[PDB]
Amino acid sequence: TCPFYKKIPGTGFTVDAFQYGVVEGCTAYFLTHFHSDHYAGLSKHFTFPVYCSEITGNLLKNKLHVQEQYIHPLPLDTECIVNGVKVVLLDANHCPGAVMILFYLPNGTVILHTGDFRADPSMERSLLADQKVHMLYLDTTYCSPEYTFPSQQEVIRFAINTAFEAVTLNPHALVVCGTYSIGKEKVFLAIADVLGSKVGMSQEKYKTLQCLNIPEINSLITTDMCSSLVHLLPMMQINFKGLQSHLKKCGGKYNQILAFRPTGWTHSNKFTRIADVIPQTKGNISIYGIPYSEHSSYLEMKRFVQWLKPQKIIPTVNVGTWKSRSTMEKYFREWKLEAGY
Ligand code: NI
Repeated sequence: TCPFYKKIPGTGFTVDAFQYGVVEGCTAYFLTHFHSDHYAGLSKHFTFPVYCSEITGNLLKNKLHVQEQYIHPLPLDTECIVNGVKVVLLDANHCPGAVMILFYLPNGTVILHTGDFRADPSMERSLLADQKVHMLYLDTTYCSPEYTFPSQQEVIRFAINTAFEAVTLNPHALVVCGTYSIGKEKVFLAIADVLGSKVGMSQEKYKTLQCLNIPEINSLITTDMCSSLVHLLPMMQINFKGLQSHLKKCGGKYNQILAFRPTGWTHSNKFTRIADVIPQTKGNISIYGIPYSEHSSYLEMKRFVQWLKPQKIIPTVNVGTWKSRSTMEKYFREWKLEAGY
């Protein structure tokens, strides 16, 4: 049955609640982004109204074959009316098409659901600045002070310089990047751009990327692997065995692989700076784990909530254990006492 933290009080609305069958009293189903833990349950047989971004609507239509008449895409940063309630969709700084949703309840309560997000000071200048929020449904993925990670910009600088160096030293090296969902496209696109190559990938992945409105994408991606020296493979194939096999398939065009695994966090963060990151190497294969996150660090999360000053916080992640929930509630009290709301 549907958890309480997916239900918006005083409305007929749910958020990211497609795996519970017909939810009692739900008149409109919102989808924050196209990740499987959130969309699980949608298909061509869904016949309730789904409200989402344009990009998410493209992916529903083309990848899951949801019928167009049930997809209701909304423009960002625009006041819209849904079943009698004003809503706004804001950029979540997550994966392409990912949104936060502001709901303006008829009784005067204002609710922000972040979906999945990476908090940023840029958010302090959207339509959030203009009114008070009473309740915050918060992505608490990394809600503990051990979770520090560098900016996206520093991580991409490290990747570009590493790949450019390796291929300049050996023009017969192949670069491989792992993927399992949309998100983190900057990793493989920035590398291809510095090498003057397109990114080669499966037809299924190319189709997924064509749904995303990324400008000049026909310019950076391709299904012709033979013309490309940056290849995208499933994340599960980013290991020594999987990569030895791929290299066999390239028919002696290449004699070395440098591969990247963009992870969220890994405990090498508590000790090591990005500058200090080293690969695992075996033979002519090296694998770098890089801490490219599309969720808030602890400090970014803290800053956002201390700026927003909500009256109540409802966590949406790590809610399944009493020790996690207690930990989070303790941090929320600290933040409130330190900031004075
Ligand atoms: Ni997500």
